[PDB]
Amino acid sequence: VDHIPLLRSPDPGDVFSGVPVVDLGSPGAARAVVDACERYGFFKVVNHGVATDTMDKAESEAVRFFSQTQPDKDRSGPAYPFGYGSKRIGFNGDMGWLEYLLLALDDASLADACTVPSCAVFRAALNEYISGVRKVAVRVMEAMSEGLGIAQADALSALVTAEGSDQVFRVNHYPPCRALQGLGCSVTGFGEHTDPQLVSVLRSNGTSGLQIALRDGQWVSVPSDRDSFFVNVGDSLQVLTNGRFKSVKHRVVANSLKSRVSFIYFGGPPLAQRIAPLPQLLGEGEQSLYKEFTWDEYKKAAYKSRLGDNRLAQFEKK
Amino acid sequence: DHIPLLRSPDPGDVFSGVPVVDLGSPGAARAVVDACERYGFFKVVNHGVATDTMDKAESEAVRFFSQTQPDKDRSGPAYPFGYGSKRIGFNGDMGWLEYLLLALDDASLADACTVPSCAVFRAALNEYISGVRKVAVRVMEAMSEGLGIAQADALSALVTAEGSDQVFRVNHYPPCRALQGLGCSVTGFGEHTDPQLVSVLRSNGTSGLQIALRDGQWVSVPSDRDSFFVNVGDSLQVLTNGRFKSVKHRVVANSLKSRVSFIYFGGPPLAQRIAPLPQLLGEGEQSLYKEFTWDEYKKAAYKSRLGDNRLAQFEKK
Amino acid sequence: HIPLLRSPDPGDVFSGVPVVDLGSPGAARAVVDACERYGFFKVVNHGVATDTMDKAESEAVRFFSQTQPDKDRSGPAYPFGYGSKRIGFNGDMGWLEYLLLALDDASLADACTVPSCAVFRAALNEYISGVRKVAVRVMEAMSEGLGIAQADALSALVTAEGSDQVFRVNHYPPCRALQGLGCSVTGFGEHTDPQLVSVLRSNGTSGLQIALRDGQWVSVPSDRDSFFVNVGDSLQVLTNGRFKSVKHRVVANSLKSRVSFIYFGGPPLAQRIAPLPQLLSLYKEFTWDEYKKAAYKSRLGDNRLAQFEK
Amino acid sequence: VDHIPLLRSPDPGDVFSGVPVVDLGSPGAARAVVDACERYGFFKVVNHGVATDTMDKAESEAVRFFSQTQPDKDRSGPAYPFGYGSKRIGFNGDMGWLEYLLLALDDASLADACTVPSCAVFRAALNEYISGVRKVAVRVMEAMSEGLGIAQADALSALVTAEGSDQVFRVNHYPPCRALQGLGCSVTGFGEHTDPQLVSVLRSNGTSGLQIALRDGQWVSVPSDRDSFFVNVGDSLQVLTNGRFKSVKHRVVANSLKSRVSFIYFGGPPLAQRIAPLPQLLGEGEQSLYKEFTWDEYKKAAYKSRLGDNRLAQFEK
Ligand SMILES: C=C1C[C@]23C[C@H]1CC[C@H]2[C@@]12CC[C@H](O)[C@@](C)(C(=O)O1)[C@H]2[C@@H]3C(=O)O
Ligand SMILES: C=C1C[C@]23C[C@H]1CC[C@H]2[C@@]12CC[C@H](O)[C@@](C)(C(=O)O1)[C@H]2[C@@H]3C(=O)O
Ligand SMILES: C=C1C[C@]23C[C@H]1CC[C@H]2[C@@]12CC[C@H](O)[C@@](C)(C(=O)O1)[C@H]2[C@@H]3C(=O)O
Ligand SMILES: C=C1C[C@]23C[C@H]1CC[C@H]2[C@@]12CC[C@H](O)[C@@](C)(C(=O)O1)[C@H]2[C@@H]3C(=O)O
Ligand SMILES: C=C1C[C@]23C[C@H]1CC[C@H]2[C@@]12CC[C@H](O)[C@@](C)(C(=O)O1)[C@H]2[C@@H]3C(=O)O
Ligand SMILES: C=C1C[C@]23C[C@H]1CC[C@H]2[C@@]12CC[C@H](O)[C@@](C)(C(=O)O1)[C@H]2[C@@H]3C(=O)O
Ligand SMILES: O=C(O)CCC(=O)C(=O)O
Ligand SMILES: O=C(O)CCC(=O)C(=O)O
Ligand SMILES: O=C(O)CCC(=O)C(=O)O
Ligand SMILES: O=C(O)CCC(=O)C(=O)O
Repeated sequence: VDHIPLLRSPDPGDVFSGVPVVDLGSPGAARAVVDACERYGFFKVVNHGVATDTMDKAESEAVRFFSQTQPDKDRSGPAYPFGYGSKRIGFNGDMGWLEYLLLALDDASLADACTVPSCAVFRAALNEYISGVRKVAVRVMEAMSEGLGIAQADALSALVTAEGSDQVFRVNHYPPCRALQGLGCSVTGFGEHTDPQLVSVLRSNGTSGLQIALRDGQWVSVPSDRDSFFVNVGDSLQVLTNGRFKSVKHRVVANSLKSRVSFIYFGGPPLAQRIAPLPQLLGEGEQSLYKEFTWDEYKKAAYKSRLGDNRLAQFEKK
Repeated sequence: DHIPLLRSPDPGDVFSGVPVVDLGSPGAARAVVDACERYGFFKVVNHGVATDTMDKAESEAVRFFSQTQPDKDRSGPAYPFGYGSKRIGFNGDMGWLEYLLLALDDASLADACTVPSCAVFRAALNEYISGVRKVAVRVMEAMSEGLGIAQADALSALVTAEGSDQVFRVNHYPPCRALQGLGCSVTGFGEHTDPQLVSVLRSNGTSGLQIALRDGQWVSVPSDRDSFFVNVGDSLQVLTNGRFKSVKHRVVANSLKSRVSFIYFGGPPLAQRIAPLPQLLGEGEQSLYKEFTWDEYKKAAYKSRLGDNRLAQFEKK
Repeated sequence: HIPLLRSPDPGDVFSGVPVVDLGSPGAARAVVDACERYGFFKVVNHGVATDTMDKAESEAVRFFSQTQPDKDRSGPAYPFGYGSKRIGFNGDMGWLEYLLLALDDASLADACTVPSCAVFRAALNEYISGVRKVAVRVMEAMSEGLGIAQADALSALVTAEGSDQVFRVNHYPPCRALQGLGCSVTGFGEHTDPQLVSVLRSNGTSGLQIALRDGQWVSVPSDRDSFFVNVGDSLQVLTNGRFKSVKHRVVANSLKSRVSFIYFGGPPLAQRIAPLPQLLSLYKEFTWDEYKKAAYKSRLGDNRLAQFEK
Repeated sequence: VDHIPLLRSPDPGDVFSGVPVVDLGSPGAARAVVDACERYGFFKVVNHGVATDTMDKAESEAVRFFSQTQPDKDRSGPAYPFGYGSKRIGFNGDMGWLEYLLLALDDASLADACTVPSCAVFRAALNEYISGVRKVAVRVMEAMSEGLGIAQADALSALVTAEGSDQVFRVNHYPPCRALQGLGCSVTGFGEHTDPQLVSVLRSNGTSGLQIALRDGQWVSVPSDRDSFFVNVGDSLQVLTNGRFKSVKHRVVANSLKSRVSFIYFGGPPLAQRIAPLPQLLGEGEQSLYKEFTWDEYKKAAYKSRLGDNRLAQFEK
């Protein structure tokens, strides 16, 4: 369904030093979160308390899995409802220079229904990491509701701690494209998009590749940092804040010399959840910018769409 | 990769013992229980769905499938809903078919299921759907009656509950001109049992449907565009601790005429625990099955190949 | 895709292929009768030793036994070499793999570097020498049977220097998908051969079929000890339509492996091709180079002889 | 291979400014030709006596043919032994971003057996151009011999004017690649190779694309010049000069914005011709670097190879 798109190779003039940095354990974190979410939809989290040991072991097990042979990996595929995938992203023809694991959580662990990966050592290293990253996600969302003045402390966080939360966990591997070294153009690792749910929390190895789109349309590279997290505002959080936090549009450009390995936690609510601006955030007679929908509805619409589509616009008011 | 071939079926394979259930008769409950215990399959006559409703749904489907392939492909692919061609599920199964896979709310097309977009086709489907869903409820009440369950809705409540996972599928098996008169036929839909509770099929007059009898022989079901054919699915085999056996069935494409099929699949809500109804568990009787939710069964189903024995991994030692 | 075919039913085995005993009087009359009535005949008592056929076969069996990666090194098949499934240039396909090889006189051309194995090349070359002698004797028998005093009137076209002779080794492996289904896969789709004659030998496996004049398709029983000879289009023209070229095809055997050797006797490229003077034209003037290049612009099943008819 | 390789988009620093230029109507031509053939294997030819008019009409008629629809073009397909081709180059998987005509020549014009193209106007325009460029090839080969100090003035030119010489004529079309505008990388129009014959003579429209490898391996861009010819030493001329003239390795980098149309005459000898150093160029005792072979052998070994292969190596001692 067409090939992987090419992109102009990123400059070093494209690097972005202004990514906001949030010390979760700290005073003024709640305000730094709000500010970053308002102007970028994206920020780095440090001193998050997830051990570098568990991050390193999750990565090592992932690298081991992806180093298997293509037929051995294909036994865990395809990626839907869960499992291993190669190049194809979603259902509608998108492709990237990547391979990945798309996995399902129950609360703070892999779901037992999600039988990939089968190797107990990989599964156990993933589960320790997932526990850690899920607590960071909850803390980020409490810092959100706090910096937004929400008395209810779990106003956001409770949507992913609820029973039957739709929480997704994805391991991406962008191998090197050696065919393109020095040629001025680079292959898309993961085409541009916004994430559909509340928040995503990413951790990578040290290889570059992640880019975000600024408000003025410009694409900038985010320097990688294997010991910190990067947090995305997703479309659903754009709606719960009535447009105050805009979803960050982001993509991955594959490196032509080093493998890039990423772990991403996606916080989504239960399927039945009605997604609308939090009553607490609407002023007197303020109108929602959005039609009413449920998460199940948004998610299904999402899977009928292309990666780069503006999925929110179909649910915006006219 | 490629669509399997099969021995063309000849009149020697026709099966005359398909149980008949007269849905308006008070003997339906006993016929249904008997058929579910012997074949997992039965025809349903005198069902109250008008032939004009069936005709107009079929006519609108045929028109959709007559569209060019680029035009159909715009309603594709088939997941989470929509149009599909040849590929069945996610794991390489293929058949000489195209189809629509549609989602329901209660007894109509779900608003979120945007396919088909054409309001005439949608209206005809919604009329047919309303009728067949009523047939399925009646069938399931007859089953519970014939099983001796006090609660009349012991089964039917599972597809009428809020958040029911009910699927509606339109299958088109077109002619295969190339195989005309060659002694072999292309697979229309590979062999499988259905995962949920009950399936209710109606087709146009074309042959193709086959079922496997308990001894494994494949026999052809005579088509009847005016009746329904009901399948026991894996989840109902579990609710009856093995009493009702899921029917294995397939479609062999006809090399001469289109076969157009409508199928309603009755599933429960995703969170339903699937286990032997406690009413059907004698004294000390042990369930043959591990406990599981419909969500779990369905997720494991989509990880499997069409012909896999999906129940096997949920059976006890 | 590879076209499927109705499986051949024993009903259509043809027992009446003419038999030409090459060491018997009246070989000449039998040869000519079969070239007129069928375009096709069996050749027995031909002098090629059983031993030289079996060694050609087993070395070819050995070659096809290699891995697909190793066989692909000798491919694809043009201007010579190994091919798989694709026949010609215009999308024809069959369930087969093969070697198409070029001959210098009665041997594999040194320029034809496939196959590389010396053992295999030896067996082929000894086989090729035998069958080419059989081809010459067969063409000499046709001139005798036509009342032509020059007994090399046909033979000379393939003994000339620069004669264009091709040799192919076909392998039709089993098709397990189809066993006992009543439909068989095409091993090699219907065609007439463009040259003067072709001389075929196979192992015992069924699969060769010819079209009778009608033309119903009938199965020819295999016979590993004998050759089967086709009239090709060029020989139809050299006889102004008296021998019509046989239309033939191969239907792969779903259980069995069929291995074939075919020599194709063509003239030199410069050869002007017309009814032999001794036998007098329905055909336009053309050279073998012309017919060959036009043949390669066509599909297997095309009537290549029409665009050269009046 | 199945992908068309990409290459760095050529910058202005890659522009070769010193392509050798040969005034064909000049007495110094012969010295300039030998120097260029030894040092670059490539030179430009000006003041060549082919009318701008002749070139324009062949070009417009080729543009007309290529603007035909794909189904209509494909009926002159495929390209072997003669005809139309798209993307695929030769037999062994090479691909470029182009379509083309591969045509056979007889004497000074299109061979009648090469039925493509059908349109007598195209054919007529092509034959006028072909007559012009073949005479340029003959004059070039005459200047080569004069400059080697060979007495017999047709010692090279006679191999292509001879009866049954294997001359080939190719019309290449490199359409734009809009998908890559501004991305810094370009798509391969025609992969690197040397030509197997004696000489090749090329003329294009004004769109860039042609690049050659210098002796030190650097790839440089050749400025396009729609009114001049560019001449390549081929592998066979390397053998007839005993290694003195080295065949130029070259390629085309498709322009992403504009269409590039090319004609190329390939001067080869008759198939039976023994290819070896010209007697005159071996001083007593001097050893030929090459096994003995015939054009037919070299040409067939060439078609068994891949485009970038060093075809000359297997025929070295
Ligand atoms: C075409 C796609 C691919 C989607 C769904 C749809 C649009 C949005 C994409 C993502 C983007 C974010 C998450 O990785 C994901 C798992 C998610 O939730 O949305 C993606 C999902 C997928 O890759 O399968
Ligand atoms: C068992 C399931 C669950 C499916 C459908 C079927 C197989 C594929 C699954 C997904 C996976 C991707 C999307 O979330 C989804 C909405 C989709 O489109 O496909 C899923 C859908 C569901 O969870 O309801
Ligand atoms: C390989 C497949 C194809 C499945 C899923 C999985 C196993 C069972 C199949 C069916 C069988 C019955 C229904 O048609 C269906 C919609 C259903 O519910 O189960 C099918 C579903 C699909 O086509 O998407
Ligand atoms: C479509 C094809 C395939 C041709 C060329 C063209 C038409 C005639 C075919 C044969 C038919 C007979 C010989 O096998 C053959 C080697 C031959 O000489 O002619 C074939 C050749 C080829 O396979 O390369
Ligand atoms: C080096 C050669 C020799 C070719 C062209 C090119 C590659 C393919 C060869 C053939 C092979 C098949 C036909 O005989 C032919 C006439 C044809 O069409 O292709 C051949 C042609 C030739 O011998 O003149
Ligand atoms: C891979 C290829 C493509 C070849 C044959 C083989 C090796 C050399 C190539 C050229 C290169 C020069 C001419 O364009 C050509 C027509 C020629 O004479 O040789 C090419 C030929 C072809 O395209 O058919
Ligand atoms: O893998 C990465 O580094 C980011 C990819 C991404 O944004 C996603 O998978 O939604
Ligand atoms: O389409 C038909 O006729 C029956 C196919 C079937 O049984 C199914 O899709 O589950
Ligand atoms: O004997 C065989 O199987 C091949 C006969 C044939 O049809 C051919 O390839 O020309
Ligand atoms: O087509 C061009 O412009 C040059 C390509 C070339 O040299 C060739 O096709 O051999």
